[PDB]
Amino acid sequence: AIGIGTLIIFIAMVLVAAVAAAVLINTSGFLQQKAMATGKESTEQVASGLQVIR
Amino acid sequence: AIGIGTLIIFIAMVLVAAVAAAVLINTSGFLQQKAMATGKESTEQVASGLQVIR
Amino acid sequence: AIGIGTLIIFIAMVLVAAVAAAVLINTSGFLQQKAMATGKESTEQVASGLLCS
Amino acid sequence: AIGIGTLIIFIAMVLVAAVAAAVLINTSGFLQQKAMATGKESTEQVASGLLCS
Amino acid sequence: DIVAICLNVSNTLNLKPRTKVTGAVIPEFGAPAVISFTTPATYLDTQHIIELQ
Repeated sequence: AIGIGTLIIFIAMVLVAAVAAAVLINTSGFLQQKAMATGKESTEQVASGLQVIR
Repeated sequence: AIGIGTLIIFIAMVLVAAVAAAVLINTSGFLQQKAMATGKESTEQVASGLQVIR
Repeated sequence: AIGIGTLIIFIAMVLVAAVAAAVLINTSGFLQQKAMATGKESTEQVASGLLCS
Repeated sequence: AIGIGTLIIFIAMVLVAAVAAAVLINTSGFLQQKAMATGKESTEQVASGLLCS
Repeated sequence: DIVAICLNVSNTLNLKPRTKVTGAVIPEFGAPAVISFTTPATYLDTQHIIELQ
């Protein structure tokens, strides 16, 4: 009966789509930190310095 | 005969793909309004103000 | 069996991208007006005046 | 029976994504040239000149 | 890695000033590198090595 295979391949299709989703979630995590830090650091750099009075 | 099931499962496959398509069409509708409004509103905010003459 | 569905969802992908594009195109239009208006108005303000003799 | 078709359409998905990627990669290349050119040219224009003595 | 592709063009291409040069290094697979430069307006005898791109 045709139904049997239709079920089994659905199981696979779900699993693959899960794995594909995962990589984007993971990568978004990695990028989050890297981005946030880069902004903070760059800001402090421009904002700060010393001045010779005399 | 094998043909009988092949027909029946096709009927299902079509229907599922329809339902899946629907959610994207619907969601695109929801997002349309929300996006358009957000742009308009934000624009008016920046563009407008009052000035004290004297 | 599989082939049939692939076609159907493809149609949806097209339409959804189309709808999103419409937003971007339209919005750009809406802004074009005000962008120009603001510049012209602001210039005429700073440049013009009268002087007591 | 179902299995067979799944494989075939998978092949198409791959190729279609590949073709789309090619556009993006290529286009980026095409722009890289003009982007640089414009900047260099514009700088040389504003910086250079002669002066009457 | 970094590596220099060395080409002798003395008789093959006539690179006088103000001349556009276009091209690519094309690998067996993967995206080509795009060469694109216009030679300077003036060559000076004090500066025999020139940075083109």
